[PDB]
Amino acid sequence: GKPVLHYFNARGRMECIRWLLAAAGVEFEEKFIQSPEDLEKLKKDGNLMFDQVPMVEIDGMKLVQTRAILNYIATKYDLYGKDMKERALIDMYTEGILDLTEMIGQLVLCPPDQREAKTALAKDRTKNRYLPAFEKVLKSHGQDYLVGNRLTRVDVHLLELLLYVEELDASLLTPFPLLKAFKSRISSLPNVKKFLQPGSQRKPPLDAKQIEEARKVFKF
Amino acid sequence: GKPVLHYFNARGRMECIRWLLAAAGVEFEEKFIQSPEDLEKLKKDGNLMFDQVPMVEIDGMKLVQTRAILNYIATKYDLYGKDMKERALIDMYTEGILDLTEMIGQLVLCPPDQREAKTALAKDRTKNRYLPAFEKVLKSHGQDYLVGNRLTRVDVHLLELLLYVEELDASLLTPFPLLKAFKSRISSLPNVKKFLQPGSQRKPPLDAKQIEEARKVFKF
Ligand SMILES: N[C@@H](CCC(=O)N[C@@H](CS[C@H]1c2c(cc3ccc4cccc5ccc2c3c45)C(=O)C(=O)[C@@H]1O)C(=O)NCC(=O)O)C(=O)O
Ligand SMILES: N[C@@H](CCC(=O)N[C@@H](CS[C@H]1c2c(cc3ccc4cccc5ccc2c3c45)C(=O)C(=O)[C@@H]1O)C(=O)NCC(=O)O)C(=O)O
Repeated sequence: GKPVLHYFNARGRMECIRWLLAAAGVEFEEKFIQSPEDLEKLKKDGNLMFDQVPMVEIDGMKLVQTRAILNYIATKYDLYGKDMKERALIDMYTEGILDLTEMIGQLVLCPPDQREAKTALAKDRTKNRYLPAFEKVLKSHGQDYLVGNRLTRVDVHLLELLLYVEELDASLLTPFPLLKAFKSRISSLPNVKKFLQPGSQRKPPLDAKQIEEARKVFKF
Repeated sequence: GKPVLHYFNARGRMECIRWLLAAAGVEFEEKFIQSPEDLEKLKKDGNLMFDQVPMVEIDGMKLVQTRAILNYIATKYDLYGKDMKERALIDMYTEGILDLTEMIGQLVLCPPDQREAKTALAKDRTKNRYLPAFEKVLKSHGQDYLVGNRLTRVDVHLLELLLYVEELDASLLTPFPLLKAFKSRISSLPNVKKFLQPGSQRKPPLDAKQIEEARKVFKF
């Protein structure tokens, strides 16, 4: 009974879910939306509560909304900490990471005349707001993981973000030693290493031609 | 030990938290950000993990990120369902609600040559996507509450959204009978009725002048 992930063949909002399942060591299948018809069929068949994907078929549910899916999976595979206090830290950290991830992913979609400004802003937020915040969390307790001295969903989310930060501008990570060491450690975990290796279901960034052609194949 | 809510004197992202606390019957205090200096002092004194509000002081923590705060309060006051399956539904419904709430609140902040288009879109999403989805949930089980036949955080989030929908265009709710009956019932709950009464900490929509004022008073 493998979860089925319904999304376009791209990172988008589904990648964080792919990462979480991979880290949990859970095998999943994907049903790619390749044409407006595919998407229309999902809607008509009553499979999308709000007519949007990501949508994940898991445990008899056709679950939509990225956060709801992530929350369910983290709880199911014990990657959501042990109590509500720990969950408050995990949630607070996760939301910050999701905010930056969105800001960065949004760049390739910015009108040409606005993209240089949006990019400088994203880089500024990365080095002056977000990375310092997490470097600080690690420094605060000197432990290997962000929360509870054990692996949780947020360690996975942070690793993922660091990869995107490295893609944006690798020099952004230079001033953060604790984060650099964290990146190396999480990357070495068996399930993670497996997802980072070539041939996995991990998705690449989309280039200009691809983004442009997909915006036209659908309605973006 | 009343929780302390730090935000501007307006709805913003803090209103959903005010509503959740009020529905739980939990008294809270508010410390309004009235000047850039107020905000700067919060940041400098180490109160905001990502230099942003909402921020809520509760149980020895200074919690930021709207969803992290809501999740903690829901769990603390037993408004988060009874298990992970129920939480998946609560989470999926809540995310759809936050999505529409954002879309609607964002309108007063859209340029004079967009509000027009943005507003038609929002109204369309409301009547053709979101209201139908929830009308359908209620129809599916004929129960008084959205999930588990008992009050949860999402019944509160839905009531709040319905109020905003009614402010946008009262005719939007007309084609949805189950939602109209739901709105009346929830509004009759003692804690809810109390917050709906004049003089409560419930905040009003901000007008054009007020928006422009703050827009210049701060970096908005
Ligand atoms: N709050 C929800 C949000 C879910 C959501 O937004 N889903 C969208 C995905 S399209 C998503 C989107 C946009 C532009 C593009 C542009 C190029 C592109 C190339 C390859 C893959 C995608 C994938 C998504 C996507 C886009 C691409 C832009 O329009 C937006 O940013 C959209 O959010 C969708 O299903 N749209 C169908 C429709 O409404 O009928 C969640 O967290 O799950
Ligand atoms: N993901 C986080 C997001 C939290 C967040 O965004 N906080 C902002 C609130 S300002 C918020 C915002 C904007 C415009 C306006 C414009 C008019 C206005 C009038 C009266 C009250 C507010 C309150 C908020 C606000 C704005 C107003 C627009 O810029 C944006 O929409 C902003 O998100 C903040 O603290 N900014 C300080 C700064 O970065 O240093 C969460 O969910 O908690």
